[PDB]
Amino acid sequence: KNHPMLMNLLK
Amino acid sequence: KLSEEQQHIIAILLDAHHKTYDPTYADFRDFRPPVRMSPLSMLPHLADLVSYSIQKVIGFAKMIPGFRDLTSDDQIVLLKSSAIEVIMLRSNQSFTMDDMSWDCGSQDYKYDVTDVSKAGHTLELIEPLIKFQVGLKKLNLHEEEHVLLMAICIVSPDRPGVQDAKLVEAIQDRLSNTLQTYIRCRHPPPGSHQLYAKMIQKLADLRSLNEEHSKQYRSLSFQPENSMKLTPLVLEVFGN
Ligand SMILES: CCC(O)(CC)COc1ccc([Si](C)(C)c2ccc(OC[C@@H](O)CCC(=O)O)c(C)c2C)c(C)c1C
Repeated sequence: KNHPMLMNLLK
Repeated sequence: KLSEEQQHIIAILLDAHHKTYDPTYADFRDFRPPVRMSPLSMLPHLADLVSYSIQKVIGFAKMIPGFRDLTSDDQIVLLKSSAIEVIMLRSNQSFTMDDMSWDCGSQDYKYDVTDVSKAGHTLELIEPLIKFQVGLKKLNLHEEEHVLLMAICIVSPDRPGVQDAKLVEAIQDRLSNTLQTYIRCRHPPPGSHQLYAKMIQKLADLRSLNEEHSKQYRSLSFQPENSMKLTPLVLEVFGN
């Protein structure tokens, strides 16, 4: 489970 | 009693809420259209609505004091487990006890139990959800208490997969003492009676609503034709 969209919105 | 740091915490959270909750609901026109007039006719619209709200929850969480001192993995675990619960909490602002519906500014964006069923969900979730909304609304929370509860909900140390639970607990504890002290100093009786304990009870209610929604979401999203109607963010956060 990679969460690139969540991670990007957290950046 | 309400220290400078605690007043600062409350100011940040109020601002974060104001920056992530639009009470005009102007963006709803960007969503796929509601269909009401059996098929899950409301799933495209409500998938977009949920996905929109997940983005708002993330924007709110980022402004919680101490939240970005956590690791990326811990931030992700906390938002993945709490997003559904904060959406339920945030939705109380539009809930009206007049007809037990969520009123988002206009008839097309006014949601009742039938709309939620038309996204695939059953009374197993919907009945306790309405009971939750009624009991939360009856608390008549100050906005200060409302945004503290959303933040305490997000920074919970017992979420599955959390790594630095000691740091998550320290951040939550700072928020819990802020809320406990706010109620004791700024919420007049009789509304303040057992208010903190009632608010924590609502966090326990949210865990049960979380469990049931996750159960039904897994059932709905397991069917590819339903998953096709979801958004990429919903699939990433709620599951795939
Ligand atoms: C897609 C996954 C699903 O499981 C199908 C697979 C469906 O799930 C659903 C479907 C519908 C709902 Si509802 C009770 C109609 C809801 C949701 C979000 C809201 O928030 C908007 C707010 O954010 C606007 C303010 C701002 O941000 O500017 C509000 C206000 C309401 C009433 C819920 C809660 C879930 C979980």
